[PDB]
Amino acid sequence: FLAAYDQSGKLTPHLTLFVSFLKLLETSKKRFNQLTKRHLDFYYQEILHL
Amino acid sequence: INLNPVRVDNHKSKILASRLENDLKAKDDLEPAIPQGTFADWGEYSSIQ
Repeated sequence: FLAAYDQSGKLTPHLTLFVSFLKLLETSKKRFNQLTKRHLDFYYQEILHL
Repeated sequence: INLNPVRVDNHKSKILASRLENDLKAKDDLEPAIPQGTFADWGEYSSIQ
């Protein structure tokens, strides 16, 4: 479905908003998933002072 | 020249006693600091309505 309507111009407006919202959220996923690295660096550099 | 036994003992005592003072001071400073934060319900959410 998602492939078929990508850049077709053919979705009903209530789905157009919902999908466009879900696409905007991908930038939040990118920031959120960097927490595991920030956590590790904090422990080795600020707690253990290495 | 003649040396007095009493005068020498005092100098020797002072020189060595000051070493004990440092060994004692060394017993307190045994650990590094750790940064401390706050706490505030980071998940609080208000409706977009």
